[PDB]
Amino acid sequence: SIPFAWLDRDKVQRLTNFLSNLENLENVDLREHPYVTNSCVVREGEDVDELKTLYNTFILWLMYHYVLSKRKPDYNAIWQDITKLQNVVNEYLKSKGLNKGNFENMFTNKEKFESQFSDIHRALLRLGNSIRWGSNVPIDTPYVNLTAEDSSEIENNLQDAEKNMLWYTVYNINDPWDENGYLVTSINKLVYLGKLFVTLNQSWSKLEKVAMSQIVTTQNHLSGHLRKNENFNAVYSQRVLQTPLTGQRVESFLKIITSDYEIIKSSLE
Amino acid sequence: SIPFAWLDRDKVQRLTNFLSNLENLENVDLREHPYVTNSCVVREGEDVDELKTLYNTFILWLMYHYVLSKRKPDYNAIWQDITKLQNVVNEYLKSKGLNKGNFENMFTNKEKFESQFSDIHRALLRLGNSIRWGSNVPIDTPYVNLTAEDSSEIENNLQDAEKNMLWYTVYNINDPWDENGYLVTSINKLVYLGKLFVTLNQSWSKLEKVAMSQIVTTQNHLSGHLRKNENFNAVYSQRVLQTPLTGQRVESFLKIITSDYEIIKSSLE
Amino acid sequence: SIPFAWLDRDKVQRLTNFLSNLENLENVDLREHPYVTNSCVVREGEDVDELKTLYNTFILWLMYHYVLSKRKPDYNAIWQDITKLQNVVNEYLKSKGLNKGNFENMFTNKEKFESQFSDIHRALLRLGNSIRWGSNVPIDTPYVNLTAEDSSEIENNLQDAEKNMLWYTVYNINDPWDENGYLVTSINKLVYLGKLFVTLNQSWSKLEKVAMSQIVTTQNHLSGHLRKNENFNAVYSQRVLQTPLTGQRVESFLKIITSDYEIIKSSLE
Amino acid sequence: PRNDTNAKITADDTPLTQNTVRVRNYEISDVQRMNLIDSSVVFTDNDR
Amino acid sequence: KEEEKKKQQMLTGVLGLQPTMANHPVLGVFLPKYAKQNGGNVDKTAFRLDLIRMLALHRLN
Repeated sequence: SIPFAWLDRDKVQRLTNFLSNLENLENVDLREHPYVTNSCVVREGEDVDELKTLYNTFILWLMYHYVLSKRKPDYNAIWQDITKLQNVVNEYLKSKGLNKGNFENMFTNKEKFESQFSDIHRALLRLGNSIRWGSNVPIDTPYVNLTAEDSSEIENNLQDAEKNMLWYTVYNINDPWDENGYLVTSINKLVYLGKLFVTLNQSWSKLEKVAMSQIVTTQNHLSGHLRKNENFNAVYSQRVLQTPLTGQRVESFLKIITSDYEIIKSSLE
Repeated sequence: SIPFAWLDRDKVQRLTNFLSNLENLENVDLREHPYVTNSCVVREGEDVDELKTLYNTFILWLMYHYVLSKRKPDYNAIWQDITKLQNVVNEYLKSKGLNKGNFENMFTNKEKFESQFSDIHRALLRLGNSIRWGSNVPIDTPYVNLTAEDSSEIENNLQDAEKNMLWYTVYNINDPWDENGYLVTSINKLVYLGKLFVTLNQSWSKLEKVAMSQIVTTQNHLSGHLRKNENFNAVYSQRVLQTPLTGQRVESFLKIITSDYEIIKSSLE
Repeated sequence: SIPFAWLDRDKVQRLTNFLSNLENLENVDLREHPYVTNSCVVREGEDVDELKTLYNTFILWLMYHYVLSKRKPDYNAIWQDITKLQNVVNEYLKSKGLNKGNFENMFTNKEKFESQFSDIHRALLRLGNSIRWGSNVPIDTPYVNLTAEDSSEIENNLQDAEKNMLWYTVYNINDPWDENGYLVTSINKLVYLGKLFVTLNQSWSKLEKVAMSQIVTTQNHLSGHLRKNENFNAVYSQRVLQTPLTGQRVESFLKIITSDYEIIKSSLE
Repeated sequence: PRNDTNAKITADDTPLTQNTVRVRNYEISDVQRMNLIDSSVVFTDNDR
Repeated sequence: KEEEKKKQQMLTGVLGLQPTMANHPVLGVFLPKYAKQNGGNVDKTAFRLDLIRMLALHRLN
């Protein structure tokens, strides 16, 4: 029942409180918070640490990746609205009027495939077409929509989402009165939602790879340190701590190390 | 309870009063007050100081950075009036009096471009002089208002903001005879608020960069001094104090060293 | 530092508090409330009171006019919206398409007296037009028609403008209920903003003429009592206190009389 | 001269208005105006 | 003690006036105000003209 290492009840309550209210506070990372990493440490010198806080940091990264994989909101709901905008509006207008960019229509139809990482890059040209619809003689507009407050708070919202993937807010672009046209406001909808979707997925994949790399590192340290002992409990803990971990494997591994906790605590000296 | 390593109660009262009235005293910069650093010194001379003033200043720079990031005032309240005067008046006088809607304020679109403001202010000098007189003759006034009785007051206010960006006041305009009727807002006050805003941001990032650089320098010196001892809590303190610190890590690390103060006072030689 | 006469530490603090928070209290007229003028006194009978409290009230009226000239808000801000409504809605209705009148008559009744209009008959023409759009014939209600739920409240707003011309609010007539739509809401806002503009300007001119009349009145009674003595410091105080004042020169003279309060506290008999 | 807001009166690039000009004070005899009789700053009596 | 050297230096800079004229009332009152200046770049001639016009204001029979 989320057991851990030789920590006090205050430190255990700190870890449980952080892992419970992870989604609430901003910028969710262990390199954001050393207070988890240094509340992880055990008292009575560093020999206790070099034997046991390696195990406890291993436990922290396992349970942190677990609460990430349990609490990730699914971003395909906002990709559904991305597909609605891209399928509904842009294909109809470009194939209908100024029908010379049908190859770029097929290009954004290939962007509809799940390869959006390369696709958001150099998307700008289809905002470059909407320059003309927003204002005549299309010289130049900013990288986002024309409205200053909307562009500033869109950049604010993208920074907030990139800090906290687990808790994201939709901006609700729409306006009652528009100098802009309805179709180019749908273009602004598509641009903002595409940026939000690619930002959330890239930051999620970044933290997921960080968690997996730290788990592999701490596995190598634990196996190299517990290599020396020859006891049966020692080699049993070697095998349990030596079983390899993918991200699908990490949940069953957390349940297995829950059951094996009582013998590996005795196996640590 | 704002824990300090080895100080007088008078010295603790001095540093607590400094961090309390940080926003009230002028010239908010820790290098500007030598008596704060001179108050930070430890008793019994250089043999005690060579080990303990490093940790004492390592507390004090971190706490200065903490009260600096906590007592930041929001600079969007002054950018709101920039956008209000800008968007409502500087667009609409151009659209009315046939200045073809020169968008030049909208090249920035944001508080992100701390450059190009000087080009915008020179363009606004040309605009304000063109609206005040038909001659155009681009002149070498600093301000369109032609107010030399209060330009010294405005420069005084800008120097006061440079000294204390934590606590700022905003100046205004007088109306017995107006150079510009309501246009004086979005050309005079726009120049004043733009200079004030970019001044607050530049001084802010300057002080935060100086604080972080001094924290990194005290990390390097104190780790190089504490490297020698191989005792248990000594190298425990090495592993605690060796942790790298960002401005995102710094508040949690203040909580870490607040927890560690009880053990570390015995642990230091 | 905030110069005054031979006063105590309570009266100076109270007058500093009053002239600082001159904006928050209503009915700002210094002639009207006697709690300041009768109380800024040395007491001491009348014999030592006369010549010194004459200078005290002189500084009080002078600094009152200073803080008025510093704390006037711009009324061109409301006349710009007067021009926006009057130009952009009402001319397009009266001359374009619907054309219920003459181009010359309607256009020049709007266009004439851009600066310094105080005309009620132009208003009355727009009132007769709006009530012809309305239900009934007579002009019993000038402003908003068909409804008296807002009439005493708009009169309360105009009385609050008369009381505190330094702090004024716009009524912003309610959207959902109307005699008719866009047209009479534009006419209604035009009449209300014109009345607000002329009310605030007449109140400001009243207080400026009052303050200048009181300052010029006190100069003669000050000069008659100070004329008789023949010391150099005495006659220098005579010349400093007989330097002529206008409302646009009173700020520079306030600085001058601070730098001469350095001496003329001692130059009193 | 009278009603300067029509014209643009200069001695430098700065226009000399009511506001740019410091008023002449004949009694207190500031040292700044004594420096600016050498320099190019224009000074008025406020009488108009 | 601390404030006396500046007054006397400004007195010699103005004209080289003699202490006998330093005792004059127009000087006795204005030397302290000329002390809180002339540390700036202002001028030496301005102080001479100021003393001229003030001494003149003083002597109106």
